[PDB]
Amino acid sequence: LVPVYIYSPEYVSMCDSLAKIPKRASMVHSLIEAYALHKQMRIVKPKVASMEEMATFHTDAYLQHLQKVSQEGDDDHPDSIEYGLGYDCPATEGIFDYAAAIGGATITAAQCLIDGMCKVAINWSGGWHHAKKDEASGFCYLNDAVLGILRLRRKFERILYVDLDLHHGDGVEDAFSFTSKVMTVSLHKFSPGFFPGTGDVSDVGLGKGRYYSVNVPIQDGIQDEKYYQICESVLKEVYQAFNPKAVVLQLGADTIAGDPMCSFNMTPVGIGKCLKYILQWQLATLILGGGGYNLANTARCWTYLTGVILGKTLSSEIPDHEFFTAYGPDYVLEITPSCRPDRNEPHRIQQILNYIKGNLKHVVIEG
Ligand SMILES: CC1(C)CN(C2CCCC2)C(=O)N1c1ccccc1/C=C/C(=O)NO
Ligand SMILES: [K+]
Ligand SMILES: [K+]
Ligand SMILES: [Zn+2]
Repeated sequence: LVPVYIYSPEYVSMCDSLAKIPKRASMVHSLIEAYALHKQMRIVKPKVASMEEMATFHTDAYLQHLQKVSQEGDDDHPDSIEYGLGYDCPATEGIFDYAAAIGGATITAAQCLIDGMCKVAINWSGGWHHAKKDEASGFCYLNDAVLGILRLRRKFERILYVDLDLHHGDGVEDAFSFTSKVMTVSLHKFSPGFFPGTGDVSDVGLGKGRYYSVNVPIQDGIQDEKYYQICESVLKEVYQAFNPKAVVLQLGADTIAGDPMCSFNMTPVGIGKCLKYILQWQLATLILGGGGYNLANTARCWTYLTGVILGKTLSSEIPDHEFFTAYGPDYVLEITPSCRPDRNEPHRIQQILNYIKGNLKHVVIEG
């Protein structure tokens, strides 16, 4: 009945010292607390993932290296480039403990869902969708989403992964590209040179998992109304075809107006509609964060979305709390779209939606 909120103060402090999103975890929790939403959720301390648990996806070689690099530094390991630790992923001290923590939180959340403790479980500090079995990528050192999905698989036969981060959820897709037991759906920017380069609509999966990857390439400047049309259209077709028994949902807020990535023009309202549409399915649902590099906007978003999970309307005025000054100059929860044009031509969108419709026919007709 009541949603699980994965949290400890240690877990947040550990996530706070992540490069490129400093003190983001704190800000997010701090604003959730300040709207008193934790009062209406079951707060669960996350476990730390054991090596065995992390080795369910990642290779022993990779985890071992990650561990070494974490204690010392980068300077006596030029082996690091082989395991994806470059400028994109710094080989900084402590990172193995951060990984194990994050992977633990997501595993814990999936465990809560197996046990019947809740229908919804939340870990906003997760969503590291780019990490590969033996390679870090795009500031993701460990694919917590994949670990959660593998945990959920103990109870739930088919699982749906939905990735609303700006970036293509490539790590997660890759991990399940050859299976039909997990369906991956990603909406993302797809443009020459834009990371990670993958996820065109023709990306459908391989072998037994052909048609059990979905990818919606979207261009700059999309806003709430159009994104939800696209999202609801695709998710309708997926629910019918795939009939999932559980859901993992990545809600990276780097789509939000005023993000440094400066690509989509979304507000949390729009993402909320997509969230609502998944929640009405009444399935076991694991909620994850991800990207989001305007930190205040990222906290506004994920707080607002916690609201929608609980069914509460939050007040426009931002409550006073530790980080009040970051919400300047207007000190409200709502985010205003930028005045940039929507580069998504409606013909090209209709071709994309139909192509996907057709791909999902093959899921039904080959059942
Ligand atoms: C290192 C960060 C993650 C931070 N960052 C900020 C800093 C300045 C403004 C953009 C990036 O562009 N990064 C990236 C660098 C290389 C590859 C990928 C990403 C983004 C990944 C992502 O969004 N996943 O959902
Ligand atoms: K995505
Ligand atoms: K798949
Ligand atoms: Zn992203």
